[PDB]
Parts: sequence; structure tokens; C-alpha cells
Amino acid sequence: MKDFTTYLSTAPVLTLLSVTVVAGLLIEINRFFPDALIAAF
Amino acid sequence: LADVNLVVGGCTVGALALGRFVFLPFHRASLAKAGMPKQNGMTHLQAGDARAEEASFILKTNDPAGFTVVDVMAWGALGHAAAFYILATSSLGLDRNPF
Amino acid sequence: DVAGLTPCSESKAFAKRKKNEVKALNKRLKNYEADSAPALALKATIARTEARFDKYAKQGLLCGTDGLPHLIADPGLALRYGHAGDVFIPTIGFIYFAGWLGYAGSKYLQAVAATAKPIEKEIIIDVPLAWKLLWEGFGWPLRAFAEYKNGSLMEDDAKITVSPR
Amino acid sequence: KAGNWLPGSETPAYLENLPASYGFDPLGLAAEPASLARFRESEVFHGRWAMLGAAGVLGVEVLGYGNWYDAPLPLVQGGQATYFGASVPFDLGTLAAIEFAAMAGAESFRGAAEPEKRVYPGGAFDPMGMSKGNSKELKTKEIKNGRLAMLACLGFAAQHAATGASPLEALASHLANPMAVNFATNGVSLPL
Amino acid sequence: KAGNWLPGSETPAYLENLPASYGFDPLGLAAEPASLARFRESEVFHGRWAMLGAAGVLGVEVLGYGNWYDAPLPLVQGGQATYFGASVPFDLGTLAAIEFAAMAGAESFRGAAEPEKRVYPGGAFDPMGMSKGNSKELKTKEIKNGRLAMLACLGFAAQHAATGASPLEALASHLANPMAVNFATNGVSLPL
Amino acid sequence: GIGHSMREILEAQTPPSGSLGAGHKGLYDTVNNSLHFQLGLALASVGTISSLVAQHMYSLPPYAFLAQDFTTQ
Amino acid sequence: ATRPLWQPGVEAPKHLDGTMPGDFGFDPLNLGVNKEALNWYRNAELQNGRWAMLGVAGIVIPAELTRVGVLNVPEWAEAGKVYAESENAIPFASLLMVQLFLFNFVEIKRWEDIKKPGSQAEPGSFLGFESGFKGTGISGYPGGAFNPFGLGNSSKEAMDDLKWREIRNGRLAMVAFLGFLSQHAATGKGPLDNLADHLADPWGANFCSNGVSIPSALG
Ligand SMILES: CC1=C[C@H](O)CC(C)(C)[C@H]1/C=C/C(C)=C/C=C/C(C)=C/C=C/C=C(C)/C=C/C=C(C)/C=C/C1=C(C)C[C@H](O)CC1(C)C
Ligand SMILES: CC1=C[C@H](O)CC(C)(C)[C@H]1/C=C/C(C)=C/C=C/C(C)=C/C=C/C=C(C)/C=C/C=C(C)/C=C/C1=C(C)C[C@H](O)CC1(C)C
Ligand SMILES: CC1=C[C@H](O)CC(C)(C)[C@H]1/C=C/C(C)=C/C=C/C(C)=C/C=C/C=C(C)/C=C/C=C(C)/C=C/C1=C(C)C[C@H](O)CC1(C)C
Ligand SMILES: CC1=C(/C=C/C(C)=C/C=C/C(C)=C/C=C/C=C(C)/C=C/C=C(C)/C=C/C2=C(C)CCCC2(C)C)C(C)(C)CCC1
Ligand SMILES: CC(=O)/C=C/C=C(C)/C=C/[C@H]1[C@H](C)CCCC1(C)C
Repeated sequence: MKDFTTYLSTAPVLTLLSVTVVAGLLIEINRFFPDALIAAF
Repeated sequence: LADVNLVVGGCTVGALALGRFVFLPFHRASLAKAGMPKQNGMTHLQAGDARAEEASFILKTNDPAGFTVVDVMAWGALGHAAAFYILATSSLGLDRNPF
Repeated sequence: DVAGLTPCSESKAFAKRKKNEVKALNKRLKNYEADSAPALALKATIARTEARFDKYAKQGLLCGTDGLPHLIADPGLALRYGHAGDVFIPTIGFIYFAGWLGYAGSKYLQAVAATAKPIEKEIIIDVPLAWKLLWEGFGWPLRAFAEYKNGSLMEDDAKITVSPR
Repeated sequence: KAGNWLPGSETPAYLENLPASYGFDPLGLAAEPASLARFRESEVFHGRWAMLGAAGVLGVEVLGYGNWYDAPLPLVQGGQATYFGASVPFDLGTLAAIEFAAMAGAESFRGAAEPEKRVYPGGAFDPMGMSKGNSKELKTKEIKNGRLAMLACLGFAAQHAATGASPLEALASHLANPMAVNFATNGVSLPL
Repeated sequence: KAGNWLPGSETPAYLENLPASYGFDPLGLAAEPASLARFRESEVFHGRWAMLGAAGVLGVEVLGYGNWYDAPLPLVQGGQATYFGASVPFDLGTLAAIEFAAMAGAESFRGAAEPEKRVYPGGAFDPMGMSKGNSKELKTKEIKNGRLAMLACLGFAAQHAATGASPLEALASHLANPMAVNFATNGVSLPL
Repeated sequence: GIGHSMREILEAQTPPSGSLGAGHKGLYDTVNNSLHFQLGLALASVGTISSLVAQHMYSLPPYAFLAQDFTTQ
Repeated sequence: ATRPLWQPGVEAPKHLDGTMPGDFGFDPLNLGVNKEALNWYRNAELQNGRWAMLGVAGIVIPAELTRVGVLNVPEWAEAGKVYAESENAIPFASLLMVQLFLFNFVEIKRWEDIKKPGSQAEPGSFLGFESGFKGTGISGYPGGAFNPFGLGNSSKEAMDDLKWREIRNGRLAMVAFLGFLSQHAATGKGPLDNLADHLADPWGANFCSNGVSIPSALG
């Protein structure tokens, strides 16, 4: 189990997971808050 | 408007008087501090440029203050420039004031 | 009006653009049923287009002769005419998030640089440490200013390698 | 030193024995001794010139002859200058020529002397002989008065460039309503 | 000491031999000797100025010549300043300049003297020469009268800023109805 | 006997506090002795002037009937 | 050391220990690792807490009195505008500049005190009042002129307790002011109005129903 978690912590796996999480978060932000041209607060 | 003879003469006389009795000390001090142009540590004449030798008709003059003829021409040129600037500006009859 | 720009609310080109886009969408919608999947998708697109145009006109954006929104990137000019959310506020937001990520990475690199084997820590990231440093990176402005005023944020020029000129 | 410009701070060591010194040098401009000497001479000269300018600006208005800003207007529009009411028979060209010559001679004589004589020449500029007796205190008084005059001259220029009035008029207007007539109320100083 | 301010308190030791001293210094403003000396001189000077001011305020009112608040009012909105029912031919500018020059000279000569002479200068300032012969009791009376006058002046200012009447009218109004005419009735002093 | 000495002017352009180090000491010889330095300075100036000429001839036509010739401009 | 911590079971960071008032080992972001930075943050916390206490008091007490009936004052968000429309109302720019001018002097002096506590006590700095400007050794706690009643001067432990009470009240007031800002922005009502509305129906009147805290896009 330790070796598996160590493999999941490698640079490529972590890079792909981080990019996927960031892309998913951005996609959902644009899905619920679309066409945000300016920062209207 | 302004008399060309009077303006030109007055400006030239004033420039010569300023360069002979007022600006002469600072001019001489600056000349001594600067000196002749040097290339690689020696003057142009010392390096081999014969045409760079200082003229002898300015090395020593009978004027007690050392006011050479070249000094006369330089100050007269400045005086004439100022005189003609005054004459030209006075000749125009337009409003250049920013008010 | 800032630089000869007309507000999108009173812009005729803006309204014409919205009308044309909705018209094209309805023309495409006319070739389907009333409750079919393509019809519902086209109706949703029409609603989104109308909402977008209404929001742009209501937010106070400035439109040019072409009828498209224009952004004002100048403090003072955008602050006095109510356009701070165009570039000013987004600039602050970016700078903050960018500094957060940069500070988290810097702290992780400096923390693993003291380990006996830092290269492995660079290829095999320490998830708990990275998570803690990512959380700590949110206070990056305060930490960065403190380190700058402390002198620990910089490396002495005499300690950095340089070329032989 | 007598002063500190900031009670809780450390002042530079090169500004300890100087007259009218408060240790004010946050930018460290006078770190070099040569620059410090030049700055001292220039400060005294600027203070004297500003004292004369402030006295003239206030006198021309108090006596009722006009403001400093409108003084050269009758000479540039197409007339003659006025001094105490009389008409001066000189134009812009002649005035500039005489002033240039006189100032050139005076400044050349002043700038061609020793460093101390260029700022404190009591040989003939002190007929009353006031220097031969506690000159440090008098020097401090002169420097402080010159500093105040410099600030006053800059204030006159900025105030006129912002509101367009004159020193006495500006002072009267501010005294009429200090809470609502100041730099914060004009639409120039504050970008509101 | 002759007094304790707070019957059961422990008064400071540096205020045990000074005249008119009750040990009042809870904030400890006179801990340092220099500060104590400056404050002593300032207190005596303030007491003298307050006694003179209170005497003038009461005199101008009991003599039917006007109030203290409206005294400079005729000068503004026109001119002419009345004194003893007469007329003084001076404007605000001349009055301010005259007062500034006189006060500047007097204070400059007073402030440049020795510390003791800056608060208790005998000789020419005591024509009757009653200073000799136990001046401690006289000094105590002077300080106490000055404190009372200071409180009276503050009372005049606060009462006028609250009710709006001058001292004599306020006193008569309070004497007429001591139960419903006081600081508690006006909607300024006691809010709730 | 009158005029300036570029060597002295360069040697005098040394700000105090040593912000610029020695300043421009020895620059006169560095430029006079090296032909590549002079050629680089001349090329930089000439290129900038060429750009200035290009930017000024279209916005401020100096020749008659030049703005109407779209191809030539 | 063994004093109560913010999160029971979690050890306090070594950079905090237990000497500053209000020390609960709360520093998940490790902002106060540097001693100089920690000192500056301590002074900033004291200043923010005191100003927040004054503001929350000036916002709650007048509102409570107004609700009863005695002393009628406008709501805190409209108090600034109400005075603006007054007759002899001072211009906003001039008023702000005067306040900033006075605060410049006092705040700069306090700044010098932070760098060196006995800075303002320099002899001859003022007209004999500099003697009362010497701190107590810790920036942010200046006796002398301040603290005229001498509260907590009986002993060192008495002053420590008062410091803890001050820090807790300041933090509570800071959180309260942030709540006031958020409540007014979300609901255009006063704090007392919000409290009364919540008690009437807590499950139907809270931040989950104001329409601002929870975005409508998600629902
Ligand atoms: C050298 C010698 C030596 C010998 O032996 C002796 C003898 C003779 C003594 C000598 C000489 C001397 C002299 C000359 C002196 C002079 C001085 C002066 C002039 C000063 C001024 C000086 C001056 C000055 C300070 C000035 C100042 C000013 C001011 C503050 C102003 C203010 C103001 C302003 C801003 C603005 C407003 O709206 C108004 C007012 C309010 C108005
Ligand atoms: C001691 C202590 C210590 C501790 O520790 C702390 C503490 C507490 C702080 C303390 C206390 C304090 C106090 C009490 C103070 C107060 C003061 C005052 C009141 C003053 C006045 C003071 C006052 C004063 C001077 C006054 C003056 C007056 C005058 C001049 C007047 C004038 C006039 C007249 C004649 C008349 C006319 O028609 C008008 C006029 C013109 C107006
Ligand atoms: C500790 C820590 C550490 C770790 O590591 C990280 C973390 C987590 C980040 C942290 C936390 C933090 C926090 C929580 C903060 C907060 C703060 C605040 C809230 C402040 C306020 C503060 C606040 C303040 C000052 C306030 C003040 C107020 C005032 C003056 C008021 C005023 C007023 C009045 C009277 C009335 C009128 O009618 C209106 C007005 C004008 C409005
Ligand atoms: C020896 C002698 C003497 C002296 C004399 C003299 C003083 C002479 C002179 C002379 C002169 C008198 C000189 C002058 C000179 C120079 C000149 C004269 C120049 C010039 C020119 C120019 C450079 C111009 C230019 C122009 C033109 C061409 C056009 C228009 C513009 C202008 C103006 C830029 C005596 C008696 C003392 C002593 C003994 C002997
Ligand atoms: C308003 C202004 O511009 C200057 C005012 C100066 C003063 C009060 C100086 C006063 C004295 C002090 C305290 C020290 C020695 C000299 C003085 C006259 C006794």
C-alpha cells in the first residue's frame, strides 16, 4: 500500500491529477457562472 | 521696431565686455581643467597628427588679460546671435503668450 | 463615456447584435420539434445568449462603434467612472492567486532542499507537506513582505555563481 | 544639534555640528562631504533668495500694488512696468539684458571666491558687525527663516496654480471657513 | 503641603514643599524636574491670564457695555470697535498686528530670562514691594485664585456654547428657577 | 584654444556615492580605439532614424501627391 | 505550556509558546514564525481589536438605545450620509483630510514607539510632556498619560489578566464588526433587526435564506 501511494505521489501522476482537478473546478465555475467577462462583485 | 545698428552694437559690446571682464576667470579655469583633446593618453599632435598643432596666433597676445582674437570672435558670435534673436522676435507681431 | 465609448445599454449596435444572434438561433430551432432534445438544447442556448447580453448591458460595460464591450485598463480612470472590475480588480485577484501558487512552490522547494535526498522529493512529491504548504501559501502577501523586510527573501550576490565575464 | 525632526530615530553623524541641523536626511543625499558642503552653500543661498522673494510677494500685496503673479503682465501685453505707482521706462529686452549683466557679474564675483566666502563673506556684507558675537545662533536663525521662506514661496506658487487667487486672498478665504475652504476642497489637489 | 486632594491617598513626594500643592498628579506629569518647573511656570502664567480674563468678562458685563462673546462681533460685518462706550479707529488687521508685536516683544523678553524670573520676577514688577516677608502664603493665594479663575473662564465658554447666554444672564436665570434651570435641563450637558 | 575635450567631459560624468562606479572614465579611448564600437553606435542610430523616417513619411507626407499614391507609400 | 489550546489534541507551534495575551496556539498559516513579524502582528492585532471595539460599541449601544426610544440615531450604514445632508455639514474631503492629518501625527509617533519603546521619552522632544511617553517595555501598552486610573498596576499578574480580557474582547468585537458588514451587505437591515428576525424563525431566517451568501446560480 505504501508503494502504491508513493507511485501516486510521482510528478506525472500528481501533475495530471492536479491539472484534472483545476480543469474540473474551472469547468464547473463556468457552468454555474457563465460568461463572466468582468469581476462584478 | 528695434534699430539693427543699436541692438547689434550693444549686444556685441555687452558680450565682449562680459567675456573679457566677467566670464574670463571661469572660462580660463575651465580651459585649464579641460586642456587640449588627448587620445590614448596624449594629445592629437603628440600622437602624430600634424594638423592638430595649436595655432601660434593665439598662443600669446599683447592683451594684458590674455584675451585672444578667437575669444573676440566667439563672444562676438554670441552677441550677434542674441542681437538677431531679439530683432527677429520683436519683428513678429503675433501673440505668443499662453494667456 | 471614457474615450468616446457609449454604454452598451444605449448602444444600438449591441442591441442589433443580440437580435441577430437570437434570430439565427431561432432560425436553426425552426427545423425541429417542440419538445425534442435538439429543440431543448437550442432553447437553452437562446436563454443563455439573452442572459449574457442582459448581464453585459446591466453591468455597465462600455461598447464601441462595433457594438462589442471594451475594457478600461487604467486606475483612476476606471475607479472614477465605475470600471474597476474590468482590469483593476481582476489584476488584484490574479496577483493574489499567482503569488499563492508561487509562494507554495517556493516554500516546498526550500523545505525539501534541506532533506538528504532533495531530487527524489522533487520527482516524488510529499503530498502531506505539499498540502500544508499550499494552505500556508494563502497568507503569501504577509509572509513575503515580512521576509523582504527581514532580508531572508534574497540571496547574497556574492553567494550566487556567475559567469567569468 | 538642537532638534531631531523625529524624536524616536537616529540621525546621521555628518549632520551633528552643522548649524540649524535636525538630522533630516532620510535619503542620505549629503553622505559625501563635497556634496554636503555644496548642499549647505546652496541651502543658505536658496534661503536668502526665498526670504527676499517672500518679503516682496507679501509687500507688493499688503501695500496695495497688486499680486506677484500679475506684476509682469503689463510689461508683456504692451506697456510699462510699475514700481510703487511710477512707470518704469524699460521693456522686457532691456530689463532682461540689465538683469543678466548685473547678475552675471555679481554671481561671478561670488562664485570665484573661497568656499567659505561663497556663503559667509562678512568682510563688507556685514557693516553692522553682527557676526563678531555668537555667529552660530544667528546662522541657525537665518537658515530656519530661509527654510520657512522657501516653503512659503512654494506654497504661493502651488496655491495660485490650484485656486488662482493670491496669498492674502487665499489666507482670508481659508480663515472665513477653515472647515470648508482648504486644499481638500478645491478640485485640483485631491483627485475626487 | 496643606491639603491632600484625596484624603486617604499617598501624594507624590516631589509636590510636598511647593506652594498651593495638594499632591494632585495622578497622571505623573511632573515626575521629571524639568517638566515640573515648566508646568509650574505655565500654571502660574495661566492663572494670571485667567484672572485677568475673568475680571474683564465680568467687568464688561456688569457695566452694561456688552458681552464677551459679542465683543469682536461689531468689528466683523463692518467695523468700529467700542471701548468704555467710546470708539476706537482700528481694523482687524491693524489690531492683530499691534497685539502681535506688543505680545511678541513682552513674551520674548519674559521667556529669555532665568527660569525663576520667568514666573516670579520681583523688582520693577512689584511697585509696592510686598514680595518680601513670607511670599509662600501669597504665592499660594495667587495660585488658588488663578485656578478658580481658570475654572470660571472654562465655565463661561462651556455655558455659552451650551445654553447660549452670557454669564450674568445665566446667573440670573439660574437664580430665578434653581430647580428647573441648570445644566441638567439643557439638552447638551446631561443627555440621558 | 577654445572648445571642449570629450575625454574630460566623460571623466567628469561620475556621479558621487558611486552609484555608477567609476562613471565614464576611459570611455573616450574605448570608443576612439575600437572601430566596432563606433560602427555599432552608428548602426543603432541609423536604424532608429530609418524607423523614424518610415513613421514620419506616411503620417506627414512631405512630397506633393504622395499620400494619394497608396502603392508608393 | 499546558494552557488551553485552540484545537485540543494539537500541539502549539514552537514560535508561539505561551506569553502573549490571547495565546491559544492558533496559527495554521504559520504567519508569525518571524519574531519581528510576530511583534508587528501583535501590535496590529491590538490596534485592530481596540478600533473594532470602539466601532462595535458606537454601533450597538446607540442602536440599542434607539430601539428602546431614548436617543434616536440613524443606522450605522446611513450615519455617514445623514450627516452629509446636514446644514452646516463639513465637506467629506475636508473632514477626511483633517482626520488623516491628526492621525498622521499620532500614528507616526506610535510607529516610532513600536520600533523602540522608549523612543518618545527622549528628553527635550516636547514641552516637558515626553516624560509621560515612556512605555511599559512592550509596544502597545503605554502607561503614563494613558491608563490614568492605573488599572492593573497592583501587580504583574493583575495586568496579565486584564490583557487577556482586552485581547478576547477585541477579537470578539473584530468578528462582530465583520459580521455587521456581511449582514448589512446581505440584508439591508441593522444588527438588532437581524437578531430579532432570526429569533422569530431561526430555521427560516438566517444566512441560508438571505439570497446573497448562497449564490442563486447553484440552486
Ligand atoms: C546681511 C546683513 C548684515 C548687516 O551687517 C546687518 C543687516 C542689515 C541686518 C543684514 C541684512 C539682513 C537682511 C537683508 C535681512 C532680511 C531678511 C528677510 C527679508 C527675511 C524674510 C523672511 C520671510 C519669511 C520668513 C516669510 C515667510 C512667509 C510665510 C510664512 C508665508 C505664509 C503664507 C503663505 C505660505 C500663504 C498664505 O496664503 C499667506 C501666508 C500666511 C502669508
Ligand atoms: C493638573 C492636572 C494633573 C493631573 O495629573 C492630570 C490633569 C487632570 C490633566 C490635570 C488637570 C488639568 C486641568 C484641570 C486643566 C484645566 C485648565 C484650564 C481650565 C485652563 C483654562 C485657562 C483659561 C484661560 C487662560 C482664559 C483666559 C481668558 C481670557 C484671556 C479672556 C479674554 C477675553 C476677555 C478678557 C473679554 C473679551 O470680551 C473676550 C476675551 C478676548 C475672550
Ligand atoms: C489569526 C489568524 C492566523 C492564522 O494563521 C491565519 C488566519 C486564519 C487568517 C488568522 C485569522 C485572521 C482573522 C480572523 C482576521 C480577522 C480580522 C478582523 C475581522 C478584523 C476587523 C477589524 C475591524 C475593525 C478595525 C472595525 C472598526 C470599526 C469601526 C471603527 C466602525 C466605525 C463606524 C462607526 C463607529 C459608526 C458609523 O456610523 C459607521 C462606522 C464609520 C463604520
Ligand atoms: C584692440 C584694442 C581695444 C579693443 C577693440 C575692440 C573691442 C575691437 C573689436 C571688435 C568686434 C566688434 C568683434 C566682434 C566679433 C565677432 C563677430 C562680429 C562675429 C560674428 C558673426 C556670427 C557668428 C553671426 C551669425 C549669424 C548669421 C551669419 C546669420 C543670422 C544668425 C546668426 C546671428 C547666428 C581697446 C580699445 C579696448 C584697447 C586697446 C586696443
Ligand atoms: C509661532 C512661531 O513661529 C514661533 C514661536 C516661538 C516661541 C514661542 C519660542 C519661545 C521661547 C522658547 C520656549 C525658547 C527660547 C526662546 C523663547 C522666545 C523664550
